[PDB]
Amino acid sequence: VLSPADKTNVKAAWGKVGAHAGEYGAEALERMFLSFPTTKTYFPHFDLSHGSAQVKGHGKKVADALTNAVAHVDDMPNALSALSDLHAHKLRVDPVNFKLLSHCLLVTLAAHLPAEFTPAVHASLDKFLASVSTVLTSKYR
Amino acid sequence: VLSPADKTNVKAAWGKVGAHAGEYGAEALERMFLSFPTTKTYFPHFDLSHGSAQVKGHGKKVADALTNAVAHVDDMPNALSALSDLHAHKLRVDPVNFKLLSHCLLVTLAAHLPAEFTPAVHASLDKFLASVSTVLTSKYR
Amino acid sequence: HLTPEEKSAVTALWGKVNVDEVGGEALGRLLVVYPWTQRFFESFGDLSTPDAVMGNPKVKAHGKKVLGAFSDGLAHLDNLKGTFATLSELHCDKLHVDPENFRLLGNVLVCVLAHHFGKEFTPPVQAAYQKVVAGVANALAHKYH
Amino acid sequence: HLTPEEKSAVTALWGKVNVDEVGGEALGRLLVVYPWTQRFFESFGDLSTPDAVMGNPKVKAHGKKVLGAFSDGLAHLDNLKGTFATLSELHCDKLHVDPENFRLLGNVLVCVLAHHFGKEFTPPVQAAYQKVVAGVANALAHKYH
Ligand code: HEM
Ligand code: HEM
Ligand code: HEM
Ligand code: HEM
Ligand SMILES: CC(C)(Oc1ccc(NC(=O)Nc2cc(Cl)cc(Cl)c2)cc1)C(=O)O
Ligand SMILES: CC(C)(Oc1ccc(NC(=O)Nc2cc(Cl)cc(Cl)c2)cc1)C(=O)O
Ligand SMILES: CC(C)(Oc1ccc(NC(=O)Nc2cc(Cl)cc(Cl)c2)cc1)C(=O)O
Repeated sequence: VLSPADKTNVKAAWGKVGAHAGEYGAEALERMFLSFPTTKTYFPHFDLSHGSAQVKGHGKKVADALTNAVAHVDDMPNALSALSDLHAHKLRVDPVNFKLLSHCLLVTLAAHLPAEFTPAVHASLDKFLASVSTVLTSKYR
Repeated sequence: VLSPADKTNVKAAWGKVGAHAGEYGAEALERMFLSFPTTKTYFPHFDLSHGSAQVKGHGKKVADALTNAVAHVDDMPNALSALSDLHAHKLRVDPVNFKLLSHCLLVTLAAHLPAEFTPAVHASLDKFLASVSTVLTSKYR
Repeated sequence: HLTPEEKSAVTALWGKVNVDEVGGEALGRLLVVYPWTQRFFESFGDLSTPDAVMGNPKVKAHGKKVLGAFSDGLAHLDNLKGTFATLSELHCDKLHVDPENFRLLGNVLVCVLAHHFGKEFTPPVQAAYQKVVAGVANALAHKYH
Repeated sequence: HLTPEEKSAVTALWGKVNVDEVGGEALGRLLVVYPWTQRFFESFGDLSTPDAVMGNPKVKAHGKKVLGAFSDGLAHLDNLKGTFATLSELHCDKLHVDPENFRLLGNVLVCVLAHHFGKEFTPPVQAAYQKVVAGVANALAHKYH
């Protein structure tokens, strides 16, 4: 579970992302597609090249969903209800891929937060992303 | 989450284990040690030879713990408190290994329950083992 | 790398397998136990309940093909890449199948072999088959990019 | 397998790495982010807070040792198995370390490189380092039995 300290840590780090949210979501996606090419199997309808509109647009959607999760950190299952439905019933992404994107999101944050990405904040962000991932796969079966 | 149907299926299937607790637990453990030899890194202090009394004794404890979890399907976090503490804070078994043991428990049940191991029951048992594993790793960080 | 004892065990057990039937059973259980895998099988019709999945003729027919390829792989345990290269390309380029699914199917197959053979599916025989299904998964994934 | 561009990217970045410092940071972060990894280091003293872990002289010393071996391996990317065979056997037979730990450490290292280098740690440079850390983990795991 996310401790008060975790929630404080996440809110501070994600708060520094701010308007860079969409950019960082797209970058994390690119990192994932390059580092873990099997994740591309979920996006055959995408042009996956660097700079592409579909990746930029999807990056903003992922980031905004994270912003929503942060805004409702005490009740993420409810806040993310439509999204967990969508992943369980339609998108049907294998759960391991959430670990891949989570890591790539951490790497992206690390690469953009030289000051904020302390060991304690790293730990809290990783817990947060695992929590989001758990909620997003909570209706799979 | 475990549905009423899952709970019914688990109770029906696990009820069939009965007096075979030590036997099935020890068999699942042996299946794990042989199939996934890295799991032996948690037991350097064990005699792991076939039919070793030590593996038999431990298999009994694991199986009895599962019998208790079945009895407490509606309050598994509370019921498994001591074991979740023990695995999180002392044993500190990497979470990946719970998937290995769960698979080997499922294989053991398949090998012993020809009548009971239908596709629906296979699904419910797998959900149950994942829920047990989730509870047992819930205190890790 | 199976040991020679393991290689002989795998072959012995496999001779007793009805590859057609076991294939439909493993594919059916994959779709029941991990229902998100149904995403790849929208053309198979009704998969809405366990009974519907297991009874579906397309599931049975496809399971035959899948396990046929598996069966042929068992003759080339030293060269699984050659057996699955063409299928790997198909699963990646044409079908867009996440290879993580190959692990799931392999473990379901191990469960089905356990269910079918009971005590004959001993812990050593299982260990041999775990090496086999991991090898098949790895070979089926090798042309991904 | 790293491509030639990837090998060049790995070498160039590693030229800027203070291996002692990065090793202590990576091992420290492993123990903070995944506290169960502390299980091997009960003799290191108090590891109960991030600051305690990170400033712990034994964590720093061991991180230096671990990343020193990692660093030496970067000179042998086409034979990581041979390079790490003796250490693999040791980690299995004497130290009893679950190889999952090598994978966790590898990803922590990637985070530490991203944190230290920022923009320079581009998505392609990350992909190269992901191949390296998986290769090292697989090499360290290879002699387990
Ligand atoms: C941090 C975890 C994730 C979050 C917060 C997230 C969020 C989202 C959001 C907000 C959407 C748009 C939903 C809509 O249109 O209403 C979406 C769609 C989608 N997601 Fe997830 N996602 C996550 C992880 C993943 C993973 C790991 C994958 C697979 C690699 C994935 C694959 C997809 C796909 C294929 C779509 C549809 C894309 C399209 O057709 O435009 N997502 N996700
Ligand atoms: C179904 C999941 C599991 C359950 C229900 C379970 C249950 C138990 C129980 C009841 C004990 C005895 C505790 C006592 O002495 O009071 C125990 C101990 C232990 N468990 Fe777990 N366990 C599970 C999974 C695992 C896994 C996956 C591993 C690592 C591969 C593991 C490693 C250990 C070890 C090393 C001990 C101490 C054994 C000894 O020194 O005697 N367990 N577990
Ligand atoms: C790992 C062992 C597997 C093997 C040996 C295998 C083999 C095969 C074979 C022989 C075909 C027929 C190809 C042809 O006739 O040209 C096929 C098609 C296909 N496979 Fe696999 N497969 C495996 C696993 C999977 C899994 C795990 C999935 C996804 C859950 C999958 C998804 C598909 C799909 C969607 C088709 C096309 C079916 C259609 O015609 O609509 N396969 N595979
Ligand atoms: C890149 C991955 C790693 C490499 C290259 C590496 C390398 C080494 C080396 C060179 C030694 C000294 C061996 C000797 O005495 O001859 C060592 C010892 C040791 N390592 Fe690893 N290591 C790695 C990861 C890990 C991880 C992730 C853990 C557990 C979290 C771990 C646990 C240990 C322990 C407990 C010792 C014994 C320490 C002592 O005797 O003071 N190692 N390792
Ligand atoms: C019980 C607890 C705390 O365990 C854990 C939580 C997170 C992780 N990290 C990972 O596995 N990362 C990870 C990252 C990549 Cl790129 C690939 C893969 Cl395959 C895995 C490990 C264990 C949990 O699940 O919340
Ligand atoms: C969301 C949901 C339902 O997803 C899943 C639940 C279970 C599994 N099975 C596995 O991974 N088995 C598994 C088995 C072995 Cl031997 C090794 C490894 Cl590495 C994995 C996969 C996904 C969950 O987590 O509850
Ligand atoms: C045969 C068997 C059991 O092997 C394995 C099962 C799980 C793992 N763990 C992971 O990959 N962890 C992992 C962890 C991180 Cl942080 C990063 C990455 Cl990239 C991977 C390794 C091998 C299987 O595949 O079922």
